[PDB]
Amino acid sequence: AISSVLNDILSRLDPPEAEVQIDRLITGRLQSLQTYVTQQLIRAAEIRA
Amino acid sequence: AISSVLNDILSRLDPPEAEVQIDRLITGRLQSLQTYVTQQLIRAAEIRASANLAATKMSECVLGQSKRVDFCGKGYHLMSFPQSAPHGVVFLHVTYV
Amino acid sequence: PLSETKCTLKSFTVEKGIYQTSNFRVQPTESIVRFPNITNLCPFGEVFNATRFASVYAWNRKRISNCVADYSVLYNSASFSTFKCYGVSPTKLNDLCFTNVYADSFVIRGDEVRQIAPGQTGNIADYNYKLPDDFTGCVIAWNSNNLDSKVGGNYNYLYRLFRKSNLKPFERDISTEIYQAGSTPCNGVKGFNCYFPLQSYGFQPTYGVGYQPYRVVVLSFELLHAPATVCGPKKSTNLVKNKCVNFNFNGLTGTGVLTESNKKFLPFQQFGRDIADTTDAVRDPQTLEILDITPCSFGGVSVITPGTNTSNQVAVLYQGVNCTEVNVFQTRAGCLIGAEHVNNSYECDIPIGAGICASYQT
Amino acid sequence: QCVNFTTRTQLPPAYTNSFTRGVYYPDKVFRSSVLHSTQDLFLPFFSNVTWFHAIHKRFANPVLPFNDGVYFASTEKSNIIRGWIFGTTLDSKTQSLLIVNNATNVVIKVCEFQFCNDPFLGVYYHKNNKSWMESEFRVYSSANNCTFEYVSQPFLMDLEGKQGNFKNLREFVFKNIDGYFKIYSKHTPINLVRGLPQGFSALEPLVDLPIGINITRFQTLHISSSGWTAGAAAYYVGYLQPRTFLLKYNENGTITDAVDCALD
Amino acid sequence: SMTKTSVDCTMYICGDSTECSNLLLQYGSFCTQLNRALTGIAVEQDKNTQEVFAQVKQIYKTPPIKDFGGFNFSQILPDPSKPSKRSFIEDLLFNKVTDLICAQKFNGLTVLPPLLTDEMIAQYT
Repeated sequence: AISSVLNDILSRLDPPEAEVQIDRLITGRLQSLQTYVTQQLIRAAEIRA
Repeated sequence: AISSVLNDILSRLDPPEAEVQIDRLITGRLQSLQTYVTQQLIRAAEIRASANLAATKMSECVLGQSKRVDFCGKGYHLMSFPQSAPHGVVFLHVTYV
Repeated sequence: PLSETKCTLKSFTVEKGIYQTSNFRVQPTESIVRFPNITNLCPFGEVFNATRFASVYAWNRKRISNCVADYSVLYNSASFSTFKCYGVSPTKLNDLCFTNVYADSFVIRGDEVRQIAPGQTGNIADYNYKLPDDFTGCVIAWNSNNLDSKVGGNYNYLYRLFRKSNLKPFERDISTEIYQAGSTPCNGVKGFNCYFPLQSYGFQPTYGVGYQPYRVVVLSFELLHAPATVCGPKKSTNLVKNKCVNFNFNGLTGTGVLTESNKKFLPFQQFGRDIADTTDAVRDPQTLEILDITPCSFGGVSVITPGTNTSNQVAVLYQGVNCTEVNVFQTRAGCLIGAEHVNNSYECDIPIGAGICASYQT
Repeated sequence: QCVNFTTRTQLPPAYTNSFTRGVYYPDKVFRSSVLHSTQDLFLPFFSNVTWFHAIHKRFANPVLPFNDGVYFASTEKSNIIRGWIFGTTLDSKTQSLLIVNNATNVVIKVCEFQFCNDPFLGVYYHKNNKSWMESEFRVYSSANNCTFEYVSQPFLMDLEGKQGNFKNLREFVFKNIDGYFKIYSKHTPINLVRGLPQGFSALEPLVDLPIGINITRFQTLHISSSGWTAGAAAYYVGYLQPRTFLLKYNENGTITDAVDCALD
Repeated sequence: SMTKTSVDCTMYICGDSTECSNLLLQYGSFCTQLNRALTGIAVEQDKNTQEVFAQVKQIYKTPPIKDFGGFNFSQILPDPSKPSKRSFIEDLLFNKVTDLICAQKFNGLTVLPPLLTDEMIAQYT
C-alpha cells in the first residue's frame, strides 16, 4: 500500500479510492494475524505435550 | 497471472502494469510457501511424537526391561535389539509367549 | 563476516555457534550461444520496396524460415512517419531465435494502429486476422494520408468489421459476404438488428490521425520447439563447459552450468525435461552433441565464530557449493574457509554437517 | 477427370476396432523413466473406425467431414495411397490442401484448384524404366492463387508391387491447433489380411504446416479417365476426441505404453 | 528424523529480479518467519537423532571370543568385511527403502545434510 498508517490513507484518497488501499492493509494484517494464531496453535501442541 | 515467468510479464506489460501481475505471483507463491511450511510444522509434531516414543522404547525395551503391556510388543518382553534404518529406526524385540 | 552476523542477529554480541547470514550464488561470466551456419535471410527490407500494400484481410506474406532476419538492410531507424514497437527491435532480433518469420503488409487507419498487439483483441484482430502470441517485433507504420487517402473516403481497400465470433491467434476469415454480426444470428440477409459485415475506409485527408491511412508491416514469429539455425551476426562466443553462463539453445534462454550428457535424444526431439517439468538437457543444433542443463551452483553462507568475549576469529562456511574464487578446505558439507583441518577427533562443539564439527582451540 | 471410374462404387460403412491406435508424441520433449499425463485431440482406445477398401472391381473414395480432427490408417503393399486432399468446399471457391507422395518426400501444395469429380494422377508406360513415378495430372485442370507451398524431409519407401496379404502400414494424424497444422507419421511393416492387428506403436512428428485454412471436409487421393483403375489397398478413417492419456516414456525417449483413463 | 530442508524466500518466489526483490520488502518479515520456521525444523530433526540413536557417550565393542549360549548374533552384529559398517539385517533395511536430492536443489530448495552420518548412526547402534 501507500502507507502503513491508516490515517495517511483516510486523509489522502477519496472514500471510493481509499477502499482499494484499505483492503490491502486489512487483508495483509489478517494474514499476519492468522499466521500468528496458526503458529501459536502449533506451539500450543508443543507446550501441552 | 499471465505467465509464471517474470520475463514474459516484463516484456509485455508496462512497468506500472507489470507490478500488478507480479504481485499476483508473489501472493500466490508466498501462500504456497506458507502452506508448505505449515504442513512441515504439522508433520514436525508427528516426527517428534514418534521420536519421543522411539527414545522411550530405546530406553525401556533396549537398555532395561519394561513390564508395560503391548509396549515392547506382544508378550512378555525380554530384550530388544535396535537396528539402524533410513529416516528412522527398527526395533527387534524378544518376547515370551 | 563477524559483523554480518551482528546485523543478522540484530545485536553487537555474537554467542558461540554457527549462524546463517547470506546466500552465496555464482553469477554467469559469459553468454554462450551456439547455432549452425547461415542459410537464408528473412524479407525485412524486401517487403518495404513494394508499390502498395493490400487490405487487412488480403495481406501478402512471404515465408522465409531459419530465424536470423536480414540485418544488412535496416529501414527501421527514423525512416518512416511513426514507430510503435513491442518487445525487441529488428536490430535486437539477432539475439533471439525464431523458426518461421512471416512478413505481412497491410493498410489500416489511425485508430487501428494502437489496436495491434501480440495475441490481443481489436477491430482487425478478432475479425480479419489475429497475430499470434509469439510476436516480439516492432509494428512499423508510415503515413499514407498524402497518397492513398482520397477526398470523401477511399473505398478501394476493404475490411470486415463484424464476425460471428472472435478469431484465435493465427486464424483468418476472408469472406466478405453477409454473415452474423452480433451475438444474435440474423439468418443471412441484413436486418433484424444486424449490419453489413464488410466495410470500407472513410479516409479523409483533412481529418485527424484516426482517419489517416497507415501502411503497417508486421513480422509474424514462431516460438515453438522447432529449432532456429542462426542467432546474430556474431554467434558462437566459444562454448566452454563447467562454467556458469547465460545460454540460449534451440530457442530456450536460461542461465546455468553446461555439461556434456550421454543421453540419446530422438532425432525429432530437441530438448528434454525432468520430473519437475524443468529444462534438463538440450541438443546442439550445430553439430551432434548432448548438453546437460544444470543451474549455477549456489548455497547458504554460515558464519562459524566463538563468543564475542572469547575471540574475533571467523570461519566462513559455504553449504553445498564449491568455491572457485578464494585456509581453504573442502568437506562433504561444502567449502570451509577460515578453519584448519585436524586429523584428530574431538567432542563436537559447533556442528557443521556430515559428521564435521568446528571448535576454537590452539 | 469429371467422369468417375467404372469400378467406383459406394461400400457399406463397416466398422473395425483400433487397439492402441491414436497415440503420438505430443511434443519434442525428451523424457526418461517417467510417467507423464497429457490431454489433446486423441483417438480413444477400443473405438470404431470406418472399414473401407479399394481394389482394381471395387473402388471407394467417399468424402468425409472434418471437425474435431481425423486419424489416418493406411494398410499398403505397393504403397498405393499418395496422400489426401483437404479443403472447405474442395474446389476453386477457396483454398485446397493436397498431399503428393513421390516415395521420397511429402509435397504439400495449398492453392486454388479446379476440382475433378474423381481425382487421379496418370501412371503409364511401365514397359521400360518403370521407376513408379507420377506424371499426368487428373486431379486439377488449372492452378492459381497459391498461398502456401512446402517440401518435407526425405524418407524411404518401396513401391514394388507385391502379392498376398497386406505388408506396409502408414498411420497419420491430422489436426488443427490455432491454425497450425501438425501432421504426425509412423511407418512400420505388419502382417494383416483384413481389419486391424493388435499392436502398439507411437507416431513420430512428420511436418509442421502453419497454414491456417479452414477445412470442413476431406477426400482421399487413392491413385495407381474412366479407363484408369486402382491398386490393392485398404484405408481407415478415425476421429480425434479430447481424451487424456497416460504415456510411459522409456530411456530412449519413446512411448512404450499408453493408458486411456476415460475408457475403463 | 526427516529430510532437512531450507528454503530461501527470495530465490523461491522470484529469482534474478531486482524489481521483484523490492516488492518483497513491502510485505514485511515473512522471510524471517518462514526461514526460522524451516531452520527450527532442521534443528529439531537433528535433536531427534541425538535423543534416540545415541543414548550414551561410551562406545562398546564385541569381544573376539564368542560364547553366547547357543545364540547366533552375526545377523544383528555389523560385518567388518563390508566397505560400510552395517549388519546382515540392515542389508535389507537400507536396500528396501528408497538424483532427486540434486533435482530439488536445482529449483532453489536447499537440502541440508544430516549431522550424524550412516557410519555414525550405525556405530551408536
